[PDB]
Amino acid sequence: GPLSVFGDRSTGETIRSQNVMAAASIANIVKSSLGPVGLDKMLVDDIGDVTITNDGATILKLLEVEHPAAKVLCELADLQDKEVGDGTTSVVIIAAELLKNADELVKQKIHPTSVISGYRLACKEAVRYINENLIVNTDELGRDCLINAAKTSMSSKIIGINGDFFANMVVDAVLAIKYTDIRGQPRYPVNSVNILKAHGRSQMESMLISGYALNCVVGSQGMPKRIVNAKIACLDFSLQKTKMKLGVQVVITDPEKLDQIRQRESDITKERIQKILATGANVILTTGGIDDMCLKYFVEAGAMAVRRVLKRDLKRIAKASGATILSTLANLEGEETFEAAMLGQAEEVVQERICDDELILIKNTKARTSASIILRGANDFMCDEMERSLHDALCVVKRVLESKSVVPGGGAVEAALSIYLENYATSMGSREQLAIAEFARSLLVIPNTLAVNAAQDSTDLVAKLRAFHNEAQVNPERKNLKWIGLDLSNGKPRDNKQAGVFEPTIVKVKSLKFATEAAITILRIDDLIKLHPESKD
Amino acid sequence: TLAFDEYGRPFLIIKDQDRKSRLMGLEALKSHIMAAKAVANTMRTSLGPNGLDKMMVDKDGDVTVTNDGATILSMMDVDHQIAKLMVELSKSQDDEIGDGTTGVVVLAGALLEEAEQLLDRGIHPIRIADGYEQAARVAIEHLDKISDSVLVDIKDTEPLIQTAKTTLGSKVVNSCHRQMAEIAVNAVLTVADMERRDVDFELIKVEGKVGGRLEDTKLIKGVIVDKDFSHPQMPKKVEDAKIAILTCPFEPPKPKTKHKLDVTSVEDYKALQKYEKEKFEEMIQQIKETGANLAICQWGFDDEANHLLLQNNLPAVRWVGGPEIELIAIATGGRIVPRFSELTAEKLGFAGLVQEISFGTTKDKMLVIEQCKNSRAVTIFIRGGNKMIIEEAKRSLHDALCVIRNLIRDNRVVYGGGAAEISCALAVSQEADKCPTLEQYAMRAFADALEVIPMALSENSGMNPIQTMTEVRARQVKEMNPALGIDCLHKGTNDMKQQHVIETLIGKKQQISLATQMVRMILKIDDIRKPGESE
Amino acid sequence: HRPVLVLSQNTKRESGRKVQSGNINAAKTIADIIRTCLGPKSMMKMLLDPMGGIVMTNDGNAILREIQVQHPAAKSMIEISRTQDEEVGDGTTSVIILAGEMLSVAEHFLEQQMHPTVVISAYRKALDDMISTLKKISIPVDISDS
Amino acid sequence: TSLGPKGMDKMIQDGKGDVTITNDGATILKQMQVLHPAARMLVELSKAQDIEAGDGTTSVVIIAGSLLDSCTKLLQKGIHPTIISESFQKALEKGIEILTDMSRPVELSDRETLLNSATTSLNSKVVSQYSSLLSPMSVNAVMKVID
Amino acid sequence: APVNIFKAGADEERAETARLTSFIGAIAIGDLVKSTLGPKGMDKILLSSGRDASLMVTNDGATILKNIGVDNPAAKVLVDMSRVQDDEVGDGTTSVTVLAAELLREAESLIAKKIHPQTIIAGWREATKAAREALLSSAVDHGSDEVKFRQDLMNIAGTTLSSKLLTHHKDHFTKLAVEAVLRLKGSGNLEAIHIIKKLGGSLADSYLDEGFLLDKKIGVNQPKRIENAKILIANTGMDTDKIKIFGSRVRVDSTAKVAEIEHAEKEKMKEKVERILKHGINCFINRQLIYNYPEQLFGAAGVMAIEHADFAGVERLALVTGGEIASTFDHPELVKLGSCKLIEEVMIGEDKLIHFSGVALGEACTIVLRGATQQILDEAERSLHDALCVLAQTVKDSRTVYGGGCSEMLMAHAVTQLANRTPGKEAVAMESYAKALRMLPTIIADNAGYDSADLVAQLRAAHSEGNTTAGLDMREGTIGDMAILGITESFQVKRQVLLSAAEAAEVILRVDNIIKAAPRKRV
Ligand SMILES: Nc1ncnc2c1ncn2[C@@H]1O[C@H](COP(=O)(O)OP(=O)(O)O)[C@@H](O)[C@H]1O
Ligand SMILES: Nc1ncnc2c1ncn2[C@@H]1O[C@H](COP(=O)(O)OP(=O)(O)O)[C@@H](O)[C@H]1O
Ligand SMILES: Nc1ncnc2c1ncn2[C@@H]1O[C@H](COP(=O)(O)OP(=O)(O)O)[C@@H](O)[C@H]1O
Ligand SMILES: Nc1ncnc2c1ncn2[C@@H]1O[C@H](COP(=O)(O)OP(=O)(O)O)[C@@H](O)[C@H]1O
Ligand SMILES: Nc1ncnc2c1ncn2[C@@H]1O[C@H](COP(=O)(O)OP(=O)(O)O)[C@@H](O)[C@H]1O
Ligand SMILES: [Mg+2]
Ligand SMILES: [Mg+2]
Ligand SMILES: [Mg+2]
Repeated sequence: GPLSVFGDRSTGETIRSQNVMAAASIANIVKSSLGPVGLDKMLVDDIGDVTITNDGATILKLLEVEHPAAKVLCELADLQDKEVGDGTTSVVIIAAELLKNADELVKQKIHPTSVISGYRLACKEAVRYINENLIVNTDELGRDCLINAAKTSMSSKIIGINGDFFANMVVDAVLAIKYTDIRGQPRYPVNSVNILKAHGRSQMESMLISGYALNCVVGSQGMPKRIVNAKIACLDFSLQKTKMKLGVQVVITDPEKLDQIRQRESDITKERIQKILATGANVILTTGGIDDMCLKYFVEAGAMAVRRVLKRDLKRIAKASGATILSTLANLEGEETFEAAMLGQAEEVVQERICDDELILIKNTKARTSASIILRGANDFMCDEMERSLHDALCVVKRVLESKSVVPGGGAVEAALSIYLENYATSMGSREQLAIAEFARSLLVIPNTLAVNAAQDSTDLVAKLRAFHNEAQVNPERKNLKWIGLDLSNGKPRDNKQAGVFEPTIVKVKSLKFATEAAITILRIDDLIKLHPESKD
Repeated sequence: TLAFDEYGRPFLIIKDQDRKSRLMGLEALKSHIMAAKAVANTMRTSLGPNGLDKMMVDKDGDVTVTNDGATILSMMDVDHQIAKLMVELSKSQDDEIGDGTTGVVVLAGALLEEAEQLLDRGIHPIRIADGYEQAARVAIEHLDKISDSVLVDIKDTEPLIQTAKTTLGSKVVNSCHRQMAEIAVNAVLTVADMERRDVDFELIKVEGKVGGRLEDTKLIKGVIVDKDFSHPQMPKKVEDAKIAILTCPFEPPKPKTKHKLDVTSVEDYKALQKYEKEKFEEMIQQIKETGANLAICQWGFDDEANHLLLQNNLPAVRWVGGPEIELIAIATGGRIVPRFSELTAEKLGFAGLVQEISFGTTKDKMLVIEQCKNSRAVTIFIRGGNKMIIEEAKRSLHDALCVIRNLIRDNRVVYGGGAAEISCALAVSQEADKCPTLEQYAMRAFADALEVIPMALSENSGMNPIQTMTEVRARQVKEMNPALGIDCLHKGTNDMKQQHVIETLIGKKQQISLATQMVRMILKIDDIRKPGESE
Repeated sequence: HRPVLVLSQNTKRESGRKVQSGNINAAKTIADIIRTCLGPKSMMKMLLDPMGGIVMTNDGNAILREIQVQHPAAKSMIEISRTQDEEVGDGTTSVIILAGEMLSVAEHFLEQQMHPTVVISAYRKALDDMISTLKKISIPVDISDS
Repeated sequence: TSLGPKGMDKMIQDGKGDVTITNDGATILKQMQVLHPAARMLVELSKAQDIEAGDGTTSVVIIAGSLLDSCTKLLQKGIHPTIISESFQKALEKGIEILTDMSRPVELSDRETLLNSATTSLNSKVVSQYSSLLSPMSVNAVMKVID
Repeated sequence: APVNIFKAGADEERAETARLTSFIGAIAIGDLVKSTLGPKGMDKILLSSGRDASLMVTNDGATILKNIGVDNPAAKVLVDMSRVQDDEVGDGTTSVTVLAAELLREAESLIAKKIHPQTIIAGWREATKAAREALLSSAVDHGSDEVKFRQDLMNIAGTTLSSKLLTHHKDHFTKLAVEAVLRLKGSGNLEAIHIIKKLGGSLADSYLDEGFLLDKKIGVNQPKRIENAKILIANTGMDTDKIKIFGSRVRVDSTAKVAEIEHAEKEKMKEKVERILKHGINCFINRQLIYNYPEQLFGAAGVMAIEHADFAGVERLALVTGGEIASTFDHPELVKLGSCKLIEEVMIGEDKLIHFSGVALGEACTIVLRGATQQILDEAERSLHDALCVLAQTVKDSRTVYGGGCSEMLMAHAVTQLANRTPGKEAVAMESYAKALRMLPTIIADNAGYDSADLVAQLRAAHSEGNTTAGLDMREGTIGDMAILGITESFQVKRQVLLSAAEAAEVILRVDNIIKAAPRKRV
């Protein structure tokens, strides 16, 4: 008679109501961590680890989910870090409210393919309207655009101070790693900034190290820990005793030739260490291993040798100091040449005190003048929060300098799109106009969440918010009310042009493209079959 | 999600909702059809004169072989609420008419099978149910076209015997197909009130005793009770019985209240002996002064009163049931007397051969009343080879007693053997085109389901269903439609008027009416709220 | 045995006033443990180790490291005393009492329907004024004197 | 409910934990893992449609699910199943001659004819809103490698 | 109904295992009692698992099937069929069980031949009608010439007792069975022949008493034997009467009046016995118990007193002495007394029984069964009960047929003669009816160890051309004449074997669905 599957089958409006409650179970979590009045959470594990964070990606990655519609919204937050980097609480609330308003349409016996086709006409029109209603590029504002866009990202986190201490350190970090490319591409690789953590003084003592901050120790306590006018030798091979390979064995037939082979394992080893040290090299960085026999040659000659450094840290030092990453001997059948003209340069390599640990600093690197940020917090829970908040702040200034276009934040984009799409649904709307009209109400949840978390008036402040944006579209008298946002500290609509509340363009363009595409896949689960777990057979 | 909210709170609506079962879907209507078709496919093989019986085993281990559709569905342990409505459908046909209890379940399963293909085409289930009411109305009006009977209950019992042979032809009484059919005709006409057209089945006592054969079933005009002569030397044959029916035990009169009679002297104790000695001589003389020679008593006898019956030549039975003596006073024309002082010659019953008959080696000795005088109560004595053939004959002959009762309620007949179902299927197909606006597909599903009952007779008779039904249905359109059906041995031609296959009009009128309304209550349901396990 | 259709299985959810006023009581509980170990009239506190040893001390850092707590906000206060132990020497017991008292007065304003970002923005303005006060009342030290 | 441009997709979550959304009839029946032995032959029917045609997978189950459903009344009329198998072949051999009369001979050089054929198969999937890009890319990926 | 089963703990089957379980369960019943059919068949011993098992050996097919408790649903029809055969005629319960099982065994052969089961029912109804005319036309009546009817009655008892434990006792037990029914001289009540089983002695030591035996010996100080006595029986209360007035007390003022009441109670009990001895009797039988106060009154007057014989003990004494029950003693001129010659007490098996020797109008008998064990006495009682019930109906229906396989070949010949005048649809079912009738002499021939394949073939060749009295001779193992050897059975016994087996095989063959319900307290 029925289906003889050994799992479970649920059809109809059961799964159509379960996917909305699965998406609302995720959105109601992250609704309390949006905007400058948002608050952080606690993520306690079974082993006892506590993670205090408010970013939309760190919470949903550590949180376990079971529903298939819940894994779509959790993987939607992971894509926002790679594509944009701060846009990762706002996408989850929009994509869940896109399913909440579309559930009210399919309960009115409206076909979901008209809602899918109605959402594509509203998503492509939202990108078209936001690209024709921008204020200015990065020429008029200058450095004031980079600082004000950085403070908007920090307002939802622990580094949202009233001053410009953390804002100036981010702009000075991205501007110091300007790496040009072919065909006129000024790239800004923000992954080259080594963000370090140390439980020390307050947040106002966060050092901006112009150069690189290596997270390693010297090793042997007989080397000079401060070298002025240093020459960095970046190399990746273990400075240990000469061990033969698997194909080579030592089969001796004469007992007199025994001790000459035993001394040869250290003579070939020390032959490399004397030709890399006679060329003026004082700092040697190694990703392999330097044993206790080879540490004597640096104490005797007065050189610094750092062992077991990361491979991702050696590439950031050799590119910034002009050093060449050498793995072995080379240069056309040469015995030991080392190409001594390709040594790195540094002004000062100094191991400072980082509150009961050792940290090596390189000052200005003499070639590229890179930057590294050492964070200072109260405990380890604040340092993990300060690292995530700084990494999201580095991604904001990266997209502004690459794509010179900013949009007003604080719900100013979602207020203008809530009224333009209602007029867009009336012109060319015959049967898909109800999906475009619900696309505007789903976008209004971003200024609605700012009024809930601020404990302000909800149905009056957003009603006063769209009152200025309606007069900016139907009354062409140059009212300039396209930048009207929210003042959550006062509870009144303010102008985000003069207040300095700036967000990048692709933090909302890619947010509206990812949330609309995720809402289509969850809208097509009218039939769902769940099989039994095959564990013990 | 279920049992949890989006804010983390537990979401409990009803108690024990984890062990519940709820289906709305599109398979909730599909689960009702597949549960009802398996009941109709079971009862399809037990339809017609070639219908094979079914063996039913009770919970106590008792085995009863039944063929009627009322007792088959009633003795099941089906815990399915859709199939439980098919049990009450066959019970409602037995309580009202009592002949088509098998055919009303195959017809209801046929209407649901034709509605399954109509459900996949997008038709609403109430729209099919509203289309079946407009289609069953045509089958009622077309069934009243050819209907006539000439029963006068004097000498024209020939339409009454042939009507009962159609009901008894499908049972296991075909060896007594002419003998037992005449028993059920004369048993109704002697007890029915023709002035009110009312038949009382309390006057027709159906008793059974193992032994003999099926041909030894006789219609005893009178009563058959278990004779309990307290004296073993009582005469076992009374030629002319003046029956004295009484309801007082042969004892000194005991009151209904607490007495605690006091005895003080020895003159009061000697007065106790003379009080009871004259009381047993008074209760015996008051029967003999009325001229009675037979006594019936509901309660027990005393040992002192037993020998006084033999001295006065007065046979008497002991410990008769409640409604058993109620049948004696009607069969003999006497009156039931409460006391002994109210006995008279006018309250005596008249009977002829009053005797007890021993059956083989048993010690039952039932009463046989041969002669009577204008009795309004008869008793059928069913004999057989085992208790399986007797309890079925009690159920088979009860269906024969009901079809004679339906002829007194309505003297209009039809012709069975599938002849009325093919003729009614042509009436719905002719009115499906007048007009085919909305309910065209619902009326054609009704006419295709009315043809399941005659094609089930062709399947049980070893013929082909679609070959035989196409021949009979085409002959009713090329000429005026006769009583044209089928049979098992086929009796030569297929004319039901010549083969004397006669069924009642109101029997088939309630087969279409009850199956349509039961289909409407199982099509107009879109949810099931059954629980899970028992505990 | 059919599985229950749930989301985020075997985890807890808690928000509202029970977390804001719940982390204050966890901070007040640790500050009452080492409250009798600040002045010169303090007393030792004998502790018992899972290895079988005994730590009899009155220092605020060595007491909190021997306490295994289950509350998440109570685990934050133990890492505060570990930070004060590595930066300075005698900067342990004073921070745990002071952070419990700054959260004691912070619980009063959370009942007055005030947002927690207003109290923190007032705490950061107060923190910048406490550094400037200690630098005015300081005194230079002759390190050459014994 | 997964047939036509107005059809909806199905999501099958297996016992391992790899839940995928599928609309093609061959991919649905291979993930359902039906235990009934007569229903597993309908899974292999949609598999050979994916091999031979590639675009006949959901429709081969609607036909075979209805040809057996039409045999429900045929087996309740005393018709032998060998007689139904002879008559289904006579309806099959006459069915190809009806579809041949509806066919129109086309040429692969006409890009507008090949574009409208690929756009029809994309209307039932999730990429029906992306038929302005995927359907031109499906024709150009074929007509440059076939010679 | 198996597909998408809507039952809780109940199961069913339709046309696949329905006729399979019906044919397995019915043949295994007939193959069980197959070894007990015939004059050379063995017997069974029935035993339980424990808890007063009470082993009861029986050769009769009704007593075997009523105690086994078969769990098969279709096998209970053949169990109930043999129960009616024991209650109606008292013989042929084994013959009706094998015949009803051989019909369904031949019906199982028609499974693979694709014969419709309603055609087999219509073919067997015409076969049973042809078999009724074979027994009716071959029945031998006996009216006058009573010296041939008493010889015919000994052939009935000799045929019934030959298939039981009383094998080499036909010279004695035939006279004990014929003369017991011959002394009834009326209706076959089958309760005046009181069978008393006593241990000790062989079966040849058993005898038919000329008078009547009883228990509950004569009083304490009463005479044990009175010659030429007048027997008066009774069914009245003697002492502690509490006479029929519920709610009557003795409410006096002093204890001296209680002594006057209890003396007045004993005077009315003395006056009741004085009304009994006015008839002029010497023996007294009461169905109720006689206490000490009337027992002294009968002992002082020289009158016997038999207290609490039986409820049916006063009925047999009323038929063996020619009196009446006489529960009220107020008219001595309307009470008929019994007659006897000796009321001496005899000792049978160290138990003193009251022997009513020399009674007049003795329409009651007493069979004193003596055996080696209790198992032999329980078998010989049922063997005599299977012989007295046929002779009680042979005197009511004097028609007799020739048994020993001769009646079955006459019935099988009439079916085969009409099977050739029928079309081929029903002729195959009629040939299977005639083959099952020939199985009944085949079971008898093979139980002795004879060549059953040739003796039934010689019976079929004999009955095909004349020889209406030719049957199976189990003495020498050949074919002989049944009128010469004297092997006859009653007509009503052989009719009920044919008719009840044809009706019971009609019910089981018409079953296509066995829907058994969920039993109670079975897990
Ligand atoms: N000063 C401010 N005034 C008003 N709104 C603000 C201000 N600063 C930030 N916001 C709002 O707070 C929101 C924070 O979003 P966020 O959680 O950072 O997104 P994501 O999770 O993608 O990084 C932004 O959408 C922005 O509109
Ligand atoms: N001689 C016959 N020829 C053809 N059909 C017959 C004959 N006798 C009975 N039938 C058919 O057999 C059917 C038996 O129905 P039945 O099971 O008795 O209904 P119910 O269960 O209501 O009593 C009737 O509908 C009748 O048409
Ligand atoms: N003689 C004293 N008079 C007054 N106060 C004192 C005296 N000695 C110590 N104290 C106070 O006792 C406190 C002890 O702090 P302590 O617990 O040692 O801090 P930490 O835990 O950082 O080492 C100091 O803050 C100091 O002000
Ligand atoms: N634009 C359209 N208008 C109407 N029907 C369409 C359109 N596009 C596709 N269809 C229908 O949708 C159906 C999709 O069938 P499909 O599931 O692709 O079959 P298969 O599983 O064999 O590939 C086709 O039968 C076609 O008739
Ligand atoms: N002397 C004899 N010669 C031939 N056959 C005999 C003789 N005595 C008994 N039989 C056969 O043995 C069979 C015994 O049947 P039985 O078991 O008594 O049937 P049931 O159990 O119904 O009484 C009879 O059918 C009879 O034909
Ligand atoms: Mg009937
Ligand atoms: Mg397709
Ligand atoms: Mg016998």
